[PDB]
Amino acid sequence: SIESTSKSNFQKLSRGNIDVLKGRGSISSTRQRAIYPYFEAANADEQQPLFFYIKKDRFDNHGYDQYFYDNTVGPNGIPTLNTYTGEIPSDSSSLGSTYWKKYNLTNETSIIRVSNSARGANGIKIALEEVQEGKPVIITSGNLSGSTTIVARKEGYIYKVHTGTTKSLAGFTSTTGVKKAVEVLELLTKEPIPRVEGIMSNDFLVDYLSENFEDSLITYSSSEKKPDSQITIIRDNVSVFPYFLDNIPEHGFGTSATVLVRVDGNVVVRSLSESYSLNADASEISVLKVFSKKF
Repeated sequence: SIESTSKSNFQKLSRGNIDVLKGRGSISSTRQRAIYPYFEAANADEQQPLFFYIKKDRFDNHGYDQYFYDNTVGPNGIPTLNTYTGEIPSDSSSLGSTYWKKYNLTNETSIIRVSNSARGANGIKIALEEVQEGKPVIITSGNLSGSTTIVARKEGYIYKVHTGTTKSLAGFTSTTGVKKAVEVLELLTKEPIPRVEGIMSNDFLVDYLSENFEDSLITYSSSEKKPDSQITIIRDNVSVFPYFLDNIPEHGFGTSATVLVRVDGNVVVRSLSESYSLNADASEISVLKVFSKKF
């Protein structure tokens, strides 16, 4: 039953088994319920004038943050960063969600959804030690349709940044989007005055992450039509996963979910990125590529 399966899903998750997320699509909901772990968040959005935001505050129940919100979508907009519990991982606000609209992970699972901002990046910083045994945490990126997510670890903290644009600014994500992501990472790493003035590209992102974090994973769209998006350099401490690859899937989406779970006293961190194809009516999904990584 939905109930027994959901309980089983939770038990696996609570033991650090990320297979519970494989091939089941995206976890994405606009719901907002307070969760137990403290985490900091930041935003760097490319509008005129430029905008920056650092939040060292908790997200309460029923109450979006207007600076992590987009009024351009739907009859009343949607949050770009929100927290909620696992009784309902995904809702009708998500198209790449199938399995998660039917089954759940119980209300004992805490979820942090980090989407990109209108023209920039949103990011969070969470200490591994904040995680409690029996209370798994999942940082989800929602449905990726061209945006880039970054998961990185540095001195006991996990950083997750999602950058992109909700408008059709061709080439934005692989250039300005990288600038916004680096600025957010700088803001989250104790640099109140970030100074990124060089040439931006996904390669710059790789180099930056290699130099400033212990290990990282970039989930992005690689296209020959937008060559700034193509990574050409290699760094031992930076993994990359092109969920979109030159008009492939022609119709689909990517996912990026990172789980932090304390198993027998030890906090385990695992990240999973997948690429899916969608049918004409977007009613069914098919997994095409997967990247699994332990941090």
